[PDB]
Amino acid sequence: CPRFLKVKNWETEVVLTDTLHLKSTLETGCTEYICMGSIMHPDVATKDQLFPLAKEFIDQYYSSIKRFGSKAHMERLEEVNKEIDTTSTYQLKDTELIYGAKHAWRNASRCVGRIQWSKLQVFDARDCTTAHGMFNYICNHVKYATNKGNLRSAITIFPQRTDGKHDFRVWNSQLIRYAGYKQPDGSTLGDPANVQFTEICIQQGWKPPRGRFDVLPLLLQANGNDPELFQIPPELVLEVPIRHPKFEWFKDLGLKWYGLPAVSNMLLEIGGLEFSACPFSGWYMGTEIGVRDYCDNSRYNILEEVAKKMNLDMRKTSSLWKDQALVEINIAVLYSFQSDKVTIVDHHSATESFIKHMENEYRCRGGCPADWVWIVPPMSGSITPVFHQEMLNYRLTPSFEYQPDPWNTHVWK
Amino acid sequence: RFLKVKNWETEVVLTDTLHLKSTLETGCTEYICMGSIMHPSATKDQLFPLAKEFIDQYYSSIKRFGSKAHMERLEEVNKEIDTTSTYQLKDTELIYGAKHAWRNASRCVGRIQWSKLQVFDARDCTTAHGMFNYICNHVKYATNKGNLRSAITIFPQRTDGKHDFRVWNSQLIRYAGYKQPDGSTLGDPANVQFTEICIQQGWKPPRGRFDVLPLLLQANGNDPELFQIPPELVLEVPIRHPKFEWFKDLGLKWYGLPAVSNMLLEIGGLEFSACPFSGWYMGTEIGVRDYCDNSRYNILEEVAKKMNLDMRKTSSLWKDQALVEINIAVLYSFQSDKVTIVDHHSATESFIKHMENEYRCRGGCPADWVWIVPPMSGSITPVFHQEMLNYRLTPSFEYQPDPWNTHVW
Ligand code: HEM
Ligand code: HEM
Ligand SMILES: CNCc1cc(C#N)cc(OCc2ccc3c(C)cc(N)nc3c2)c1
Ligand SMILES: CNCc1cc(C#N)cc(OCc2ccc3c(C)cc(N)nc3c2)c1
Ligand SMILES: CNCc1cc(C#N)cc(OCc2ccc3c(C)cc(N)nc3c2)c1
Ligand SMILES: C[C@H](O)[C@H](O)[C@H]1CNc2nc(N)[nH]c(=O)c2N1
Ligand SMILES: C[C@H](O)[C@H](O)[C@H]1CNc2nc(N)[nH]c(=O)c2N1
Ligand SMILES: [Zn+2]
Repeated sequence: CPRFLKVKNWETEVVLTDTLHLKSTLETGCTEYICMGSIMHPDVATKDQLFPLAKEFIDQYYSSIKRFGSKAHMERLEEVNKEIDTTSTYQLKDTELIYGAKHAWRNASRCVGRIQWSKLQVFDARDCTTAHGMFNYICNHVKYATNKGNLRSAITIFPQRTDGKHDFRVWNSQLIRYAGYKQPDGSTLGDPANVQFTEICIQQGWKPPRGRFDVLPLLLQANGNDPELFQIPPELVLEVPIRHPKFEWFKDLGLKWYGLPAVSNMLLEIGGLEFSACPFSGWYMGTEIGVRDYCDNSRYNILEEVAKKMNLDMRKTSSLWKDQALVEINIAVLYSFQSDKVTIVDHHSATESFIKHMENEYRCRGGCPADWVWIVPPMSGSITPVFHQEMLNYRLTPSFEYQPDPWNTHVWK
Repeated sequence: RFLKVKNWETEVVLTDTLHLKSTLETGCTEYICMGSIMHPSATKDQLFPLAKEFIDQYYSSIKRFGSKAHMERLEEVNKEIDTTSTYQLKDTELIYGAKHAWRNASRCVGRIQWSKLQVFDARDCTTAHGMFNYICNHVKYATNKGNLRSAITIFPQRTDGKHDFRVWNSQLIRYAGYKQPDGSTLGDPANVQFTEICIQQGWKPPRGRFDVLPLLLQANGNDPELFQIPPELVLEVPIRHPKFEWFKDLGLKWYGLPAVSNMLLEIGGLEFSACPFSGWYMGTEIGVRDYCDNSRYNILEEVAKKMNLDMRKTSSLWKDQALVEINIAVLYSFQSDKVTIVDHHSATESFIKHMENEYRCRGGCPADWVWIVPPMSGSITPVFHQEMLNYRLTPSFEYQPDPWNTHVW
């Protein structure tokens, strides 16, 4: 593995040199003979597995605070060791928890928003014991992060995994999302992405309003127990109705979206410890709602209706009526959020910020893992600076990881 | 092992076995993915095994693997390598090899067409004049009055490296670009360096916005010579818009025939350093990349002004709006002039169909997502949600260094 790897930006001719990749921990899935960079994803750690994972992390932490090789570093290593020796696990100090969380985000190769990585409110919920307790923590998270539209990024971290049979999980994939319902005629009402989860909620007791934008209940599992239902107080759920600055008819589609993107099904991995419930949130890039959430065929799929109202020729694809429609929808989204003073970033701004962030990281850190397939926005790719930017992808730790859906593993009590 | 790729829109799962035949490197490792790097990473001793592998698959493709003819061919090639340090492809092999180079081009969304490829054998060429004759014939055949037909012209293979045939142009047809004293760029900024080389070599530039470059042709390692393609062979399309009558006043145009002339074709260990190949355009190639790149024509501003868009904030999406109109214009103009062109929706759709065909009849299809996904409206095309496996099969087209960094005059 070569000490230096060069990436080039093909628009600016800027060449950057990556050394950070030498700290790569896990595999990517790619080999010498195959690249899997477009694959979406390519009981517990034993004592002997745990030791070097923890030491690697503790060393990295003390190196970060410029106390590497210090008495404090050496003592902490010893304390972590004895703890793993007598309990087969260990507890992170608060400082270490906060550092690990920030760094999992800093290391998230698919995240274009990482320039903000060091500004992350970390909520320590490691004392939580019940789903009601989880509910309380999540509400406080939602309220803090929402901040009346002036969104602040944040993460709440619940107790780490122990034996694997006492996991804490948020069964929701996001804290806030809209229900989808399959109708007997095969049609779908609400968000088609959410049909299975909605179905689980209904089975667990949830009475669905059966509308187009029903906010789902939280489905919360504590200490390996059966998950429990809770309704988020509506006044904590900031929403933005979607209208257009030129098209007066746009509001008549009755679209709206929630302001707070809060992903809740991922696993936070720090120094070998596994945090199976660690909901984190930031603010939206417009395209996430306007291209994917609205215009994906497997989603709300409104390109057609907008095109109709725009009186476009929808007979030939080469009229580009879809492309035209896609733009206007994204314009509506950005305008609607800005009008209501709810934080949102357009894809041009986000991508330019990312390029600057990447350059800075190459300078202060020796690199910045980035997944081009995910970094480039789902519309207008080549007119954003990341399109022409060569990137290196690799997995650093701490990191956020996928985990199986809990209904597939849970032992019902 | 066997690998699965999933389409997340249709849930279709395909199984790849073809990658097990891959012999070349991708540039990645278990620890580092280089999928977005543009270019990552003979002798008798190495030559025969490469030749064998190819001859083997050729005879395999015609259901005659291990035939007397197969064995005879292997023996013939061996002796030919012994007594001359190289070997020559049969016409059949040449045609098979070229089609398969296209077939294996992971970055090409147009590969549904791979077996319709007119192969011009130019291996008897000895001079720049010969090359020019061949290239004019290629262009006239491929253009076909607007009904474009894919073609490749293959010049003699490399011998010792000192006698290479090279087409110095990156494409057969391109517009020049000129560095203006006031710092800017007239014409096409992609071609500033090449243009200067042509000027330095005797070319008299008209200094317009759309000057067709001369061919700069190198034969048998000698210095390159200049030729002007007869204009009646160069099909062009004036760009206008079906709604915006002002669009034609921008005075934009483009050439009908995309013909890449700077890559290397490799077959059975042999290297063809001059092998211009051509197809027809996907609209975005012109309308997004050629016109709207910052390091290219960069006319987004101009079009956005004429649309009376607010260009003060990026969040107005004025660039995106202008981008779609430019691409509508490109498609409309070509279609109106009955010049073959494909939109990115139609193209990506066809590619999905092609992948299904390849998985069925070949056990897979190497594909580079980073390149297959179009440079606009990504996720509203079916390829965006389609998992792809990228791997390198041979025969293949490869990058090679620009000749003005290797040549001694
Ligand atoms: C502050 C504003 C933020 C913006 C604008 C932003 C933007 C994005 C976008 C556009 C994506 C791709 C989303 C998709 O296509 O599904 C993404 C992915 C991701 N983000 Fe960020 N994000 C932000 C905050 C955060 C925070 C606070 C964290 C963690 C602490 C985070 C971690 C991640 C991770 C782990 C992924 C990849 C998930 C996967 O592999 O599926 N982001 N982000
Ligand atoms: C017939 C219609 C064709 C269409 C619509 C088409 C389309 C495309 C497009 C859009 C690209 C991406 C290029 C870029 O954005 O820079 C590409 C790449 C490529 N095409 Fe095709 N193509 C066609 C025919 C052909 C033919 C006839 C050949 C060769 C015999 C070919 C070989 C290649 C190769 C080797 C690349 C990638 C070059 C690289 O690795 O940089 N294509 N094609
Ligand atoms: C003795 N210190 C001065 C020194 C001299 C020379 C010389 N001449 C080369 C040096 O490289 C150090 C180094 C360290 C790590 C490396 C890794 C992980 C990978 C890799 N491919 N190369 C590496 C090279 C250092
Ligand atoms: C379902 N699509 C694949 C997918 C799967 C999983 C999993 N498991 C998680 C995914 O998270 C993307 C993400 C995560 C956090 C984000 C934050 C904080 C802000 C923001 N604007 N966008 C974000 C996007 C996406
Ligand atoms: C400059 N950008 C990277 C780049 C480098 C090189 C090299 N060396 C060649 C490139 O050609 C891509 C290509 C090749 C053939 C094509 C054909 C036949 C048809 C078509 N519609 N599009 C095509 C696009 C692009
Ligand atoms: C950095 C990146 O790999 C580079 O800009 C690539 C990305 N995808 C592309 N895709 C196509 N079709 N053509 C290109 O030139 C590029 N450029
Ligand atoms: C098949 C492909 O990897 C998949 O659809 C990816 C492509 N790139 C993406 N990029 C982002 N930001 N989000 C996504 O969901 C996807 N989906
Ligand atoms: Zn890879």
